[PDB]
Amino acid sequence: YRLAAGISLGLINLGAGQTKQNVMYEDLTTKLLEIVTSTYDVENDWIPENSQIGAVI
Amino acid sequence: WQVLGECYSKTGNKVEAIKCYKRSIKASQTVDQNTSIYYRLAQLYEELEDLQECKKFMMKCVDVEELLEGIVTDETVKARLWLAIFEIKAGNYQLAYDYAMGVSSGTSQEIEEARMLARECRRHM
Repeated sequence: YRLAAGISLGLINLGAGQTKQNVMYEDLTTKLLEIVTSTYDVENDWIPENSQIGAVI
Repeated sequence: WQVLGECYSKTGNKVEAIKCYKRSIKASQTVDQNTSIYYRLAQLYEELEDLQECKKFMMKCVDVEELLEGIVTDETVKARLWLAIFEIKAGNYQLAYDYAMGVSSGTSQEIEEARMLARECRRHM
């Protein structure tokens, strides 16, 4: 489902990243990067590694 | 006269429908009644493949809203949304920004269309 969600979000906002709306796009960009780059010593329940693929896609 | 154009519009006699509505515009006693005529008349030019011509009637319909101390009517809501869309293609983001905010008191789908456009023009402003 999280992979399905990630491709879903990416497709809806396809071609919305060529910005030099940017504030919310930048906020969504940094939020996704937080998901993909976060390192957790203790596994959190509601942010597992299963969402990593969806965030990348 | 308004009815005749609709019949002409529905029968693919668009060249005739332009003059029909133009006759209707003179017969109207009050300008406010022309708001509906202006929008649909502008559409008839759009299908006649000349976007420049329809801008002049498009100016008038929105300007009626200002002349009526902000009537904020439905057929100007679709006018302002289309005008802002074309202005983005024209590259004039500042001239398109005020159009989106002025139409921010319409329907549920109308306000979101202008709000997103307002963010689009404010990005390049």
